[PDB]
Amino acid sequence: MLVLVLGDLHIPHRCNSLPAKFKKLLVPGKIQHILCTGNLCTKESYDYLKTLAGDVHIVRGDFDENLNYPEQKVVTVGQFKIGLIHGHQVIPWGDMASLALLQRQFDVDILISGHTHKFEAFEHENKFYINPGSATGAYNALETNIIPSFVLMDIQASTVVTYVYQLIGDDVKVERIEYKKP
Amino acid sequence: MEEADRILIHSLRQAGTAVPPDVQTLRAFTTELVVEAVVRCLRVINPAVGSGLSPLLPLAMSARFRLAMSLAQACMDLGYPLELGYQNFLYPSEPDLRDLLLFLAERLRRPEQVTWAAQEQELESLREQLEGVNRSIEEVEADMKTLGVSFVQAESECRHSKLSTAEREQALRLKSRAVELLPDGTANLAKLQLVVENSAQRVIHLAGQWEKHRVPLLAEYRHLRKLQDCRELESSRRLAEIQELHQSVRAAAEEARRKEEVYKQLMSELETLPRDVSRLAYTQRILEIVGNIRKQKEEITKILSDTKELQKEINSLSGKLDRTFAVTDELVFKDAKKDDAVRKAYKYLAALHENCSQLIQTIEDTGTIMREVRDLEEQIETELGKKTLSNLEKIREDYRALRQENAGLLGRVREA
Amino acid sequence: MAAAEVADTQLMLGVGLIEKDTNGEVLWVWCYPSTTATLRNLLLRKCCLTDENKLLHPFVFGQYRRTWFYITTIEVPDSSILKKVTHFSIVLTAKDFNPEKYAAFTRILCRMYLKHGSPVKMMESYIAVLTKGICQSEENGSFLSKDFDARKAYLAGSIKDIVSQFGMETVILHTALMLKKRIVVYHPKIEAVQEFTRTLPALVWHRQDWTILHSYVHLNADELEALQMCTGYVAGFVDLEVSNRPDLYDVFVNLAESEITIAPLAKEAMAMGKLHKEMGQLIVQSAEDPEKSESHVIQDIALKTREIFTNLAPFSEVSADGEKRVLNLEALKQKRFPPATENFLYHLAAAEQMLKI
Amino acid sequence: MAVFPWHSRNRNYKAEFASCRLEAVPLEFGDYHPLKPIFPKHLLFRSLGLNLALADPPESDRLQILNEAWKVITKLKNPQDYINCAEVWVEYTCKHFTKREVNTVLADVIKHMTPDRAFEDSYPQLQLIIKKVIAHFHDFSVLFSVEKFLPFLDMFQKESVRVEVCKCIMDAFIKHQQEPTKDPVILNALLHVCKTMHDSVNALTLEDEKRMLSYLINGFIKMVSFGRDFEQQLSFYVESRSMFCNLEPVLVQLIHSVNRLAMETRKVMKGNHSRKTAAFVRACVAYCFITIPSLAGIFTRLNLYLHSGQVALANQCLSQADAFFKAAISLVPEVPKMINIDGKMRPSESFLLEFLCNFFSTLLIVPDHPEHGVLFLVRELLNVIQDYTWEDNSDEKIRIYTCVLHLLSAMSQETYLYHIDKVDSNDSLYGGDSKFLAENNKLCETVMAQILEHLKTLAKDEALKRQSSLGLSFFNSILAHGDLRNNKLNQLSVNLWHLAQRHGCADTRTMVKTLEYIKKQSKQPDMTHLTELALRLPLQTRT
Amino acid sequence: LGTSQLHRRKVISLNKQIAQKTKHLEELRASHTSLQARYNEAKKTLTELKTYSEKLDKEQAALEKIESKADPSILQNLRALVAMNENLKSQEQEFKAHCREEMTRLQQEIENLKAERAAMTHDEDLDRRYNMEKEKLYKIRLLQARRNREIAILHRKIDEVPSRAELIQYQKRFIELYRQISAVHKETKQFFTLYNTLDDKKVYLEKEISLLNSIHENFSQAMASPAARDQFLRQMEQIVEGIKQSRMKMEKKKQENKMRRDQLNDQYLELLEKQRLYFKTVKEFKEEGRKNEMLLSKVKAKAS
Repeated sequence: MLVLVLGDLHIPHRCNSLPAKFKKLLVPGKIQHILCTGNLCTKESYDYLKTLAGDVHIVRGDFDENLNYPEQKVVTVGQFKIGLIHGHQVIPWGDMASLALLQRQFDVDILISGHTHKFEAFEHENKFYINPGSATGAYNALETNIIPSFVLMDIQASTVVTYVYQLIGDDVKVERIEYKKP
Repeated sequence: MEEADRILIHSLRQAGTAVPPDVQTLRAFTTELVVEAVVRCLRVINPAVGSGLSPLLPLAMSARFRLAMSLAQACMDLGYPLELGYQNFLYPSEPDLRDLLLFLAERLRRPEQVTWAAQEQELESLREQLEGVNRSIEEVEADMKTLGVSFVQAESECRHSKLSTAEREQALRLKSRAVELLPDGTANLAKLQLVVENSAQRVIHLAGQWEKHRVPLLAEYRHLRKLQDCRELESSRRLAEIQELHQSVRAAAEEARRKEEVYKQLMSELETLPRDVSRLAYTQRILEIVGNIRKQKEEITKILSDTKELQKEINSLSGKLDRTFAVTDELVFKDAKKDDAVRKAYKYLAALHENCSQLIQTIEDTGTIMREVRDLEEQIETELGKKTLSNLEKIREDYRALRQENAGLLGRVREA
Repeated sequence: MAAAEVADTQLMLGVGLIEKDTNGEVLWVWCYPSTTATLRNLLLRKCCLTDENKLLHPFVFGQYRRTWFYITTIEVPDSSILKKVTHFSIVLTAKDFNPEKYAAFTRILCRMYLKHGSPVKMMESYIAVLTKGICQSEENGSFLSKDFDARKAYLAGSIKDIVSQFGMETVILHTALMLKKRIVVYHPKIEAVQEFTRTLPALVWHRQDWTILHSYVHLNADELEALQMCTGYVAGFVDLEVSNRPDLYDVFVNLAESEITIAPLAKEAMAMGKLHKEMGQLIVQSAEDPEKSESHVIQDIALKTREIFTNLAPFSEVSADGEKRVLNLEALKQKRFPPATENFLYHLAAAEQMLKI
Repeated sequence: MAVFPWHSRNRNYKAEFASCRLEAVPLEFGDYHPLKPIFPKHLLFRSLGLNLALADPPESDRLQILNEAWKVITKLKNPQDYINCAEVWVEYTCKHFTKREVNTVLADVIKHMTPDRAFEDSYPQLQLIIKKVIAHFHDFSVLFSVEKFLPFLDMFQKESVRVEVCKCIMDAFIKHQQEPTKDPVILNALLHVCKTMHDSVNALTLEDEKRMLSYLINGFIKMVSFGRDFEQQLSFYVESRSMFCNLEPVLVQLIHSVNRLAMETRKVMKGNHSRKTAAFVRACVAYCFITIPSLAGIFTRLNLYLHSGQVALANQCLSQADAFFKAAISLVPEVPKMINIDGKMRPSESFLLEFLCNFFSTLLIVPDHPEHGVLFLVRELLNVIQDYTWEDNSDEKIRIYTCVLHLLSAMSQETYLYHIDKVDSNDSLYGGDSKFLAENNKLCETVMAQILEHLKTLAKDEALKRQSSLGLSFFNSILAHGDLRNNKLNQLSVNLWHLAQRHGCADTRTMVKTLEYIKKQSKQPDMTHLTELALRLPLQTRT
Repeated sequence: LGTSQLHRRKVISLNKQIAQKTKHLEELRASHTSLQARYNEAKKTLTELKTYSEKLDKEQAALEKIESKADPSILQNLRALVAMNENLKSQEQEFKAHCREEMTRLQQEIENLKAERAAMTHDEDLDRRYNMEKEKLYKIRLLQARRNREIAILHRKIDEVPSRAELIQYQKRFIELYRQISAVHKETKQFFTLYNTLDDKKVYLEKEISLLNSIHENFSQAMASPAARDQFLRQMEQIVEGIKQSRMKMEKKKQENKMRRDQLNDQYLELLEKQRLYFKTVKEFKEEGRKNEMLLSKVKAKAS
């Protein structure tokens, strides 16, 4: 099942278009679900997403003026519960220990963060934790440069195959893992 | 615009024109002050002209005009959007001056056949024996081959024969043994079986002894292995630790060098830096202003409400008034029909409500007129900001002086 | 009866064992046979536990220089043995075939040891079998060699299953087998190799020689030499590299493949002429013809064997050496067997060690 | 149990990274992935306009007809017929021929309409005319060349009508304008119209109309762009601010723009920050700084404040950030018990805490003033927070207390969870000052005092579920941050775990799975004292 | 005399080859002879083994002859037992030997693990070194903190007096701020006037309705009798008189404010015309300057 996960688009202030080949990679319709950790900021960006695939969910980050987005969500695809947060909720931003704290709160197999601003993808405690980075490469105040990066994953029941897209000029680099439900 | 007065201070400081004590406003100035500033302004910005006219004040009044015309030209250096000239350069309204000043501040039968034969015969004689020897050699080679095979053959048969002989020896020995056992077969059988079983018990004994001998050796082995690993891990860990600590210490020394040298730079910077009024001060001032904005905005906001409710009150009143007058006037006329003086009371009803409308209207008019008053007073403010009468007095005396001057010039033209 | 038990209790020359400890290492641990330190090293090379889990095959049986050897590994299952034992690999050494009966006696030994921990009581059981060819167990119902005649061990092989798997590859296999030719089997699963290869002595078994079954040969020089002692031979292997070697092999079987390989001259000696067509027919029936079980298939292969032996028999004279016949192979060609039948006759007379030269 | 001082676990986030990270394989050139893209005159005039729009002879003949018809029309003094029929013919005229052909019509329109108010009566016709222009005309620069449009605008009086035109015009502009560039004239005209809209605004106008209008303005605003001209960009912004006072959200855009300009300028300079760079920096800073007060949306203003903060952090403006914090602080009391958004009132405290959360992290990233008390600011913020009239469900307070301990833990770290560029922090100076560490711990202990106090109070309050969760977090935090080598604290953690279980409103499933997690973590070597904990932790259960 | 050198040369070659090959023959023949003796010897040995083997066979037949005298079963059991005992002696004795053997072997292996061990002092000295590094690192960090203190002090000192560049935005801000100050406050007070307006409108709406209803009912009461009706006529003329007094007071205010408005407006117009005069006189003076400079051109040319 093809599902799209994104965060912290910062569209109007930081990132008023997605780049060319990344946009291109967004073929509509070959995605089943869409999950946004927040700070995509605009309803119209969400429109562009919903036109990319209908099954959109968004949790409230900072700049998302729709405060009605939930702070968090437990989405489930394949056999995995999947926890959603804007890491602006993450105490030391990125603490693995806090991440497992979240998991134990919600008993979820995957979690995705967005507010953190490195590329992050740790699985330990046999639970998995993700930062795609900003797919628009919205500047990290703590950092000198971030390439925009985004992932789609082949979630298949007890297993998930990662596809870790990076745009490097015209270079769309990709990385794979398979996560599993042991 | 006292903040802009602080810009005056700013402009004076940047120009190097002083701020004499009451020179806290444009109001203070003489024209020279400004026009000097203009001299500085291009002399910084367009020296080619700007070098032209000394900050020295003129006294040839014509030079005052013409230098001022150079000021207009200085505006023409870019075209500040408004009118230019000595008229302005004489003592304009402070807004105008301020604006232009800002415009400035910004940009800163033959023998062979007989005997040769007998010679070559000597070759042939040896050639034949050579081939015969080679024949014999090949023969002996064949013989050695065959005999070696045969020899190995005999070797193989000998080995097998030995094997058979050993088997016969063992079988014969056993058969003799059985013959030895023949007289007491049953008793020998039982005795020997018992012997075998006891010997196996003795085997069991030794297996226990050898077991028990064995175990300590292994336990010690285990011990030495365990301490081996612990040592090996320990050493690895201390080594890694000290590697890291050394590297970090190195980086810290690098930073110390950088920090120390920068610090002396900072010493130089402290030496250089001025001591003006602070970021904070303006911050405070702004915030004050901010508060001002908030408060009066909010007061306007209450007023917004006040208007809303007040009008809906008036609305209710108007409806009640109209229905009131309908009912009242109906009854009054119904009564007026009875009698002429009741009709006079009805007359007073209509005239009274009319007079009400009259007074109301007059009040409205008063409001409007007072709005006019606001407008007029604003315009008065405008013209006094034009220093208007004083500027009359200025141009009267100026034009007087220059008319008189020009009359003298006409005289000189005719004379000279 | 008892004479066979006394032979066997000679052959069963005793038990091997290797284990692993917690200090960090797998180790040999003492046991009870007539040791050979060289051969001991060889057996260690047999030891699956030598790689803690390459494939920790929990049981192996084996034969070396006609000496059989028998093996069990369970790492450590739940038992009251000394917990220092992290892994275990129990073994025995023999000159005899009853792998199943050994599995029984070993299971007895092992479980007894799994209760006690002491190997010496288990050695009492070694002694018991030694003295009687039988053992009781405290942990188990008793075991008798009388339970398990060698021919029971021989019955276990399904020839139908193999022949239905290998068709004319089995015609390759046959033509190598009869003629005393060098047979190799490769599958990485030692369990499957064990099953298939041990079935392979069942084939033609009436032409009895069970000692052939050296179920685990290493490529070591001494081990390859030992296999060289054999000529008609079947040695089992779990890697491809033996396929490299038709100089070494007359056949390479990849049991990982279901494939059987022809050696260079075998491509004539096993070429599909008349007798090898007859064998193609017989093996197609050995898949297809249902009438006869593995031992019955052995009986009909014995029919073909008597055919070839009787072809040799009057044409051959019985030598002054008495045991065996000398074949007028020239007269056998005067019989004018169509060429593959006559060739198979010659190569089997070599396999019968009944040539004339 | 005395005021037993918290002491912390030590952690190598880098080692933790290497352990927890999964290493993804760099995928092969062109390899698969699921979305790899592998009978009066005018009557006939108008009737003829319909026929010609439908069918016509060649363009030359159309031109001839245009000349004849419009010439007569100019002769036609009657304005109503003139406007009515011209509206129809206009579409056809613009459809075929270039600008000037119509420009003549424009001139004569201006002539006929000028002397008499009736053009105001003809306001709709003027609107439709321009709408037709819109459909037929799409390149701005030509309209600027078609200067007749300015007299066209000038001809009007009715502000509202004009405003309508503006809405249409700018939406069409947006549909056409897809080029992020500039033209001063283009800017000038647009800005003039914008001010028309802005000034059209009053306090009384509907907020929704305000919003939409603003939003449109906002769109072109995004489009506004002069590339590499920070100062020009800046100034334009400044005045924009000056005029476009009528709606703050709009201004936030400007704010954002400032930020974007500044940050990118910073990046392109690559630390090679000249005097110009830093001054520019500070100016962005201020402009922004001053803006927020001008604004209204407090919460929004707060996150704006922190952005201001972080950019200053990005831009070396410590005390400046401090000021902003004081401001945030000052906003803190401002936060009312309920706030209205979407027309609706919601418990802000949830939201403010969310802010507070990201802020707290933000705290340690700061280099403090030597003069100022080491993180005094932090205490001020928290204390004030507590000073807020938090009702029940204060526990969120307790959550922050927890997390504050996580921060305190980072300060406790001789090395911080991240280190940013040129940024300094007390670590960067003090490198594990024992004294600082101790004081921090003391502060932690203060929080821990509050922790014990309210938790057992909640025990008095029978708030057993909420309190239970609070203990859940407390133990969880202790786990993350602590060393049970304080055997006393380890035991108090047991006291917690069973105390929670002895009141029992907690989710026993949570506790069971929790304990299982405790043992799973305890398995590690250092965790052997956690192993001592996790076994020494039995568990009372709803089960 | 017909004679060839090739005869000579190849003759010598042939003799050499003959002789050499013959010697090869001799050695090969000797080897043949030696192997012949060797092979024959093997044969003899073979015959010898056969004869001895035959003696063994004779011996076996005789021993088998003696054995025939009794139950073969008993004999077989005894033989088996003999072999059993033999095997036991063999493995037991051998095993004894292997017990000693393996004891020695492990003893040796342990002797290895001992000599392997019979890094720690290194570890201590490494700890010492490590401690020294941490210690100077802390004192270094002391200097870092101090220097950093200076860094902050000097930075703040720089920045407390912001750049003229900074001032730029400052003042333009101030400028809008004044604009706002004025605009807002004037708006504000004018709307306050608006308040006064609607306030007064409401007040008299209230008073009007109240008086209307009151006087309506007083009419209703009074009209009942001619005397009280006429009394209502007079009293209402008095009430309208007071109302008209309010009207006239408002009109008087209108006139007074009108007078103020007139006077100020007129002054305004006066000043407007005068300001026009002043700009005119500005022009007049500039004309005086132009005339001045023209005359100056004349004067300098003429006089100078």
